[PDB]
Amino acid sequence: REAICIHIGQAGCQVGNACWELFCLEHGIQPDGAMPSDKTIGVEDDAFNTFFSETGAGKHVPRAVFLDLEPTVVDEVRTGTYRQLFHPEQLISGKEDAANNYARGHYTIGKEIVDLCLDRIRKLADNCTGLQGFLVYHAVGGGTGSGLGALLLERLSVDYGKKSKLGYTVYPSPQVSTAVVEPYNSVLSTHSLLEHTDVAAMLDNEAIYDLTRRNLDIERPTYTNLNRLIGQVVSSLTASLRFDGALNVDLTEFQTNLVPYPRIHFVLTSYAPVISAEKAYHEQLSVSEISNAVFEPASMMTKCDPRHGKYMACCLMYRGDVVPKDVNAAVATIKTKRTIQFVDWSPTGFKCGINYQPPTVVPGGDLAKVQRAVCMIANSTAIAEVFARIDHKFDLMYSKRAFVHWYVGEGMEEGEFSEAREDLAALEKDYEEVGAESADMD
Amino acid sequence: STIYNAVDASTLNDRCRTDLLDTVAQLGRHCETLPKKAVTTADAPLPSCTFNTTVSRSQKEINTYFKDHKPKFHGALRTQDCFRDTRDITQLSSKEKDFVHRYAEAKMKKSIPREESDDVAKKVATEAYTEAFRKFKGRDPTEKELLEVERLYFAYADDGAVGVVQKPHFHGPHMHVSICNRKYVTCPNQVYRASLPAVRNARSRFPGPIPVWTSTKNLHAVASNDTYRPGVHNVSKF
Amino acid sequence: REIVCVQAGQCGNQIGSKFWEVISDEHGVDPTGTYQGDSDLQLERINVYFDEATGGRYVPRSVLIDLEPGTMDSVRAGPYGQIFRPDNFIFGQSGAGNNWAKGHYTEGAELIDSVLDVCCKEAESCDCLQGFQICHSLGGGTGSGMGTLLISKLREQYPDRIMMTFSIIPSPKVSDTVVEPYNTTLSVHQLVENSDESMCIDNEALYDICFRTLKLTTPTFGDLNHLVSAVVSGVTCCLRFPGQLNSDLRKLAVNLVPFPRLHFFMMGFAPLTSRGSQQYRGLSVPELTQQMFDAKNMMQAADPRHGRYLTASALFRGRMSTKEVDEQMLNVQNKNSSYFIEWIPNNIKSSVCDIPPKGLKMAVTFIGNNTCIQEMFRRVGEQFTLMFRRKAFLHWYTGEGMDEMEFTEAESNMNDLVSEYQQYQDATIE
Amino acid sequence: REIVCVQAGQCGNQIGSKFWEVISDEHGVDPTGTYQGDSDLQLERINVYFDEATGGRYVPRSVLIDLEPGTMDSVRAGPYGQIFRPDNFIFGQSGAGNNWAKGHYTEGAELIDSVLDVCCKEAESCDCLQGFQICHSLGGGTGSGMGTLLISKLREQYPDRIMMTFSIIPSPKVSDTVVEPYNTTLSVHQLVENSDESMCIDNEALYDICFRTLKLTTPTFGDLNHLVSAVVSGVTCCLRFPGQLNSDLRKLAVNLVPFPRLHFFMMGFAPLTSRGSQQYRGLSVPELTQQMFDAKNMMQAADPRHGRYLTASALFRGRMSTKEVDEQMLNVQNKNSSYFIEWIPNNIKSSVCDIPPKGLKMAVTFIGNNTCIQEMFRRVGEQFTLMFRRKAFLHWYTGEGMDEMEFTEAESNMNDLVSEYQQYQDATIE
Amino acid sequence: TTREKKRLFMMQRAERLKDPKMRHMG
Amino acid sequence: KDASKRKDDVPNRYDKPVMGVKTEKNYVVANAVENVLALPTKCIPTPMNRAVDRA
Amino acid sequence: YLSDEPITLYTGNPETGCTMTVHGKTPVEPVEGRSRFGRHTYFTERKYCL
Ligand SMILES: Nc1nc2c(ncn2[C@@H]2O[C@H](COP(=O)(O)OP(=O)(O)OP(=O)(O)O)[C@@H](O)[C@H]2O)c(=O)[nH]1
Ligand SMILES: Nc1nc2c(ncn2[C@@H]2O[C@H](COP(=O)(O)OP(=O)(O)O)[C@@H](O)[C@H]2O)c(=O)[nH]1
Ligand SMILES: Nc1nc2c(ncn2[C@@H]2O[C@H](COP(=O)(O)OP(=O)(O)O)[C@@H](O)[C@H]2O)c(=O)[nH]1
Ligand SMILES: [Mg+2]
Repeated sequence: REAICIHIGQAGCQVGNACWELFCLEHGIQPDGAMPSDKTIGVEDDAFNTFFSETGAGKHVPRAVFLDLEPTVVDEVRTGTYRQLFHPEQLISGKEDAANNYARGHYTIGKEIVDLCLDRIRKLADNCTGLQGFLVYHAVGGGTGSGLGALLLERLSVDYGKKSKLGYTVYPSPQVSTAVVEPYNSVLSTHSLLEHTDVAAMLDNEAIYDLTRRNLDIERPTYTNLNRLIGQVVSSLTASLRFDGALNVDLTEFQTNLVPYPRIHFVLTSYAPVISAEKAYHEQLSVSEISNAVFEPASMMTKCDPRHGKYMACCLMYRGDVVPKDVNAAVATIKTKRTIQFVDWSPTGFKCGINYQPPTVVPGGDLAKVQRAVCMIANSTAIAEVFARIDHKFDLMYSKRAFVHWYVGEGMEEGEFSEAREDLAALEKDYEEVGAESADMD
Repeated sequence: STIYNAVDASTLNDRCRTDLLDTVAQLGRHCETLPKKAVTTADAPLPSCTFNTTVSRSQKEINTYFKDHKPKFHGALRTQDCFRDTRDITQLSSKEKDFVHRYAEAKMKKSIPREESDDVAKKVATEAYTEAFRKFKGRDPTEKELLEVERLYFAYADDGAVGVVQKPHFHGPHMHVSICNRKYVTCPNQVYRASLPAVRNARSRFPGPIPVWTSTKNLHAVASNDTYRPGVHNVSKF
Repeated sequence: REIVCVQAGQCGNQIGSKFWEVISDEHGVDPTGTYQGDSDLQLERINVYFDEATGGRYVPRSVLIDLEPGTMDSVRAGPYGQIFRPDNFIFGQSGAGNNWAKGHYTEGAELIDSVLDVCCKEAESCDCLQGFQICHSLGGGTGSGMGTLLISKLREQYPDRIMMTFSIIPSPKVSDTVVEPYNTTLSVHQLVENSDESMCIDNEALYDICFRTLKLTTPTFGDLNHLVSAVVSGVTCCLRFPGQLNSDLRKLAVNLVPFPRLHFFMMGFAPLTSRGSQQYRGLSVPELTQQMFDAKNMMQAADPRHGRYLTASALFRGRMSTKEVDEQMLNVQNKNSSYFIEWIPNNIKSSVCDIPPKGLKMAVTFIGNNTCIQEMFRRVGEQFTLMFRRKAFLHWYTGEGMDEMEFTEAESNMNDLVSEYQQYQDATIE
Repeated sequence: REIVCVQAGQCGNQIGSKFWEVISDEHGVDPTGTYQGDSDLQLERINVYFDEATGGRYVPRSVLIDLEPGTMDSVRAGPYGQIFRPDNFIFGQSGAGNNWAKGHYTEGAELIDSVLDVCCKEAESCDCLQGFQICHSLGGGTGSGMGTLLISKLREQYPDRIMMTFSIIPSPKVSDTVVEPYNTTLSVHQLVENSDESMCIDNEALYDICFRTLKLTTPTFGDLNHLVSAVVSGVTCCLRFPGQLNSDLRKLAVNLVPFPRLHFFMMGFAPLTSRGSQQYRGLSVPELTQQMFDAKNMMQAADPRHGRYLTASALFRGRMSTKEVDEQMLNVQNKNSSYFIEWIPNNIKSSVCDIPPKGLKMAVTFIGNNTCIQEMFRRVGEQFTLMFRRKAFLHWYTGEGMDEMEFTEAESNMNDLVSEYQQYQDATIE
Repeated sequence: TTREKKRLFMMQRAERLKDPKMRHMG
Repeated sequence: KDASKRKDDVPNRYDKPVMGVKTEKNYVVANAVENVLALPTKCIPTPMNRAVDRA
Repeated sequence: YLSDEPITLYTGNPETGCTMTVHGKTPVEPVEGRSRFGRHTYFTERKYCL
């Protein structure tokens, strides 16, 4: 009935600020952690409990840790507006960064910080009674996010065992780039994400920039817009735990319906009524129209085209004014289309959810206010195409050992490059093989 | 005070005293005969600092009988069967063996001959089935139609005829409902031997909302849902 | 002659809530539990579904079971929820996960002893116990696994009574969950061995009933569960009111089931008509007879025109002549001879009951045993074979612990049920 | 027919305080000692628990013993504490230290003569003396050592009376002290020789009663002591009020004990139900009998389902028909016949008393002699064997003066008790 | 008087612990 | 270095389980023969033996 | 626009009072500014009990 969020490095903390801003404003907790309640025992709710616990003085505090190796971003959180919301132990900061080296984070520096993080997570897990997973936010392009995220997921996987770990990951975009060494860190990261995650959602900033230019009317977007979109997606997926509805969906139902084989756990995400205020005047927003919207590749938050692959499973979350009969009519119309294709071994391709709470509006936000929305997470073979562009960049750099001396000097064997590159080749072949129609006797 | 002193100081006559003392002695002997658990003994290689002491601690110290009667009643109802005696519950049933053979045949994509057994029950059942088939249809049954013997449960009637139990009953206690309700430990519709099923302990969990159960290794250790479920494996006959 | 109800899973608990609303209305029981009826005929059989608690109150003989308490707080919050005994709500902590093996093996065995204890508590209080009635879906997780587990335990403990199930089966057209074929196949395997009589309902058929016949603008799951609660409360009406030709669940089973595996039935309820049309047609026995056999009014996707009737039963409620019932059933039997299996000389049983549901002049409920039910199971088997050949989601079930041989058992048992129906369809006198 | 009660140690003194509250309420005695009751039926047996001092007042025939006075100051501070005779409180100046040998041999022998002097003064004042009743814990220090010492001395001095004990023994799950197995083993060794009838209670079973049956939000030791005080005051009800079929402690012993070592019994009391639920189910003799045999309502961790009943007794309080009692007890004997030892043709005694406990129209208390008690002793013996093999804490006991041979004797005697129960627990087809 | 103070302390404790939230984290 | 293997490898497209198992039988004749051989049963109490018939 | 509650089928019409009765609802806190669709679990989970 609760979930714990782990935020790592710069992207993960900045996305955390938008997430906790939204969850506070949606539940109604004030910035100092107070919330009035009812004075008579028995007339009270619980929806906050998924994300907040209350102190004996009536302050609310959230089930999150913020992990960074550089101080600046956590000190920014400490001096901002939400200073009193977080417990100070939860905001953990080291002395110096991992300098874009996965090896520095994993072997040298994250090894010092990891035990404090594990002690905080243990202290959180002891104050729970129905924990049903971990949410992790990180980028695989930078050094501390890759190295410490991998090390921490390995340790969590040993200590907690069967408990689920769901990752939201900012992967390196296919032509927008921020640092030279991104391919090495992303390749080395993906091996750990392969072994130690139950579902992984992939994001690219280039897609969210395209989405904010095309659908919203923003000439000069910045990271706060992208982070607000991510926060809305996470709020949509966790709303099924927190509010009344016709068809609830527990986090184990996602894994049961979405994952066909235990390695085939990388999923695409999209969100439907991303629309400006001017458009709201001229657009109807029926169930079938937003369902048709979620299938356009212009709606996706990862730069991949699903027409180059086959769908295995789709999970559609409706929140707001929807009637099950309209969902059924929409899904039957989608099923009729010939540009939408499912693997022939998956005839019953869809999972539905219906929740009564409509999406919340944030004071500075850019999305319009709408009475209904739908959010989809889906598993498709097209993702194999996403890995190939990173692997080509790895081969280009590695042919001349362009930067390897940093990694070897900071403690890593050269062999780890070849192992990881072979593992990504095998993952690509797995997604090719699972997606092949039918079979033959010879 | 011992029993001997109380008996000797009582007001009973001599014969009653002798009878009471003999009863106590016989009970003691029968208790001695019983299976038991061996009395514990300290280990031999036990380390030091167990026989040692300390100055302060040293200053603190001050330094046959039960005859068996099984009455029999004339004309009592029959409560046993040969077919029931041959079968056992821990092994695979005949229908399960038939499915295993069919599964092997389907996997190997060819017919596999079945093993031949010299059990008299199988021969009796096959003879009865052939007679019934010949009465219903003029033909004799083929080899394919004789496979029906494995799928059915057979039993004797009271007069010696061979039949088939359509709807078997549970081998544990169950209900037959009529003008009055009754419990039958054994009934002729049962296929296997009568037995009392094991049950789970009612007080296995902690008295509270916390997830703590009793351990499966001993009677005092505790366990939780970490990497295994302790609540499903607490079933025991006694 | 007392019935014990079991309500399992979300669908079962919701249908049960509507059923106990309908029953409380028919006997004039206030939602506080106080009797407020207006004829002795209501009071004289109240024992059949209610037990009497002290100073006035009546309590309904039902057990509610679910794996997540979300539903239970919703039913307790409903308008009649207070009537239910608090000790009768049984719930777990973690969900079924839409997985049959989880629902059957891990949380099933954890809860099952407390449900059996409650069912025994309810059964042993009756002076004479009639059959059990169970509502659940076959496509779900706790519904399928714990429903079939409980059915097996009750069938072990009460083999001479009647076992009745109402069951929802996944549409081929509008599924809510991907792993429906596995749960359905394993549950039908359990039911065909355990049950005495089983009724099957497709949500697609209830939608087609609502849209075409009732012309509802915005139907909800409450309407579908109201139709089901109507038939459920109708089948027992002759048990609990006087009539010119009494009937009973055991008498229905004896007339409907020729051989013990052939116990799957179709359902219908006749007086359905939209508020605009109601001014145009008075109730009469010909109108009920024409609607009862109209495939528009039948609650399964399979249609009678592809099969043959082995047997059928009609229970009439209201003050009406027996001659019209007999002559209608004779005329339909003589005029329609191709739709009736020819080696049985008369396929229809009739029954007549004096007391209609409040505010209706007459009603009939129809139960039909037709071989076209084989088409639904074959269709489910097709979707299963598509998924199973590729091991599409099997690791979840195997991780719970199932051997793959269980899946082959369930396929073989369903295939044998389809074969037995097909063989009896094409049988001949010679 | 007068009973003398003895309460020893903190647990014993607390349970005694709650017992004397319940008894003073039933006979209408004000905390000043003045009679304020409202029927003559109360007066005619007041002698059973109270002695009369001059000018109206009554004082209760009880001895209070403890090794440190903290509890005595707490009971004197309690709501009924004033009623107790000042000369009846006997206490030392230093604690038992949770050590059996300390409680039994060194500080025990210093005080025991003054306790025996008070007990003899109280016994010789009765016109006819019925058995003694003793409350203590077996896991403690002064409770175990001085309770068993006093039991041995009183059994020497009054061998023709009855000796009855209620005793609490440490849970394997919810313990307060590390050296519990030694004290428990030595106390059970003393009891099986000394006692005539012994009742055993697990605090874990009372917690499960409170949490599952009573749904208490914040239970306290006062509630646990009320459940115990309820059963203890119920067993004596037929001694002190009229009824259709009188019963007595000696009559219970004669019907319950087949052989003199098999004298350890389970207890239950039937009408337990939470204030919210009570509106949904009226009390009746079938309901009380069904709860009465339900293991949920039994005050030990061992479950009856793993053993068989040799004998049982039910004492009914209230105005009721004898036919329902007789036919219900017959029905329970017939329905669960596998759990009853077959070489006794009828295992149950019934008794009926007109006057119920205050605020209930009717109640029943259950006493059961079941072989499943062997599981409790086996568990304690296991923990002892783990500790004893390694000499884990023995120097404390040896420094007080105990021979290790005492430990081996006590272990052997308990093992023989377990064997005797084990032979009768299992069937023997031969 | 000692008895009055002990009774008063026990009564106030019972008043405090009646609320489960205050018993848990007051 | 972590070298754990948590997830099993995906199956080949040619690897198929044993499936489509069907038993062959004439249900009409089998049901008739089973009905012929069936033994009668009763749910009424068995007649009780008198106390005099003891040996 | 940041504070008004959207008009739904499940909230009913505010200016006419009509409200359809559907499954899946729970008791409602009467405090100002709180959503009526927040989960209620007091009946099945007595919080802070022991
Ligand atoms: N969408 C989004 N992307 C971000 C954000 N912040 C950084 N990124 C992207 O993530 C990558 C950089 O990763 P960082 O988080 O800066 O790396 P790090 O965790 O700080 O690792 P170190 O540099 O060693 O401390 C680049 O591709 C950035 O574009 C953010 O707030 N939102
Ligand atoms: N007719 C009807 N169907 C329902 C209802 N609730 C759920 N369902 C259907 O049952 C299936 C979901 O099964 P569910 O009851 O949630 O399974 P569970 O999780 O094991 O309880 C879906 O096909 C739903 O459409 C209801 O109230 N009425
Ligand atoms: N039921 C109940 N148990 C008690 C009470 N007081 C102590 N206990 C239990 O008895 C054991 C302690 O034994 P104790 O009475 O202190 O032994 P003593 O020091 O010899 O009197 C522990 O398991 C306590 O939980 C009480 O008032 N009621
Ligand atoms: Mg950085």
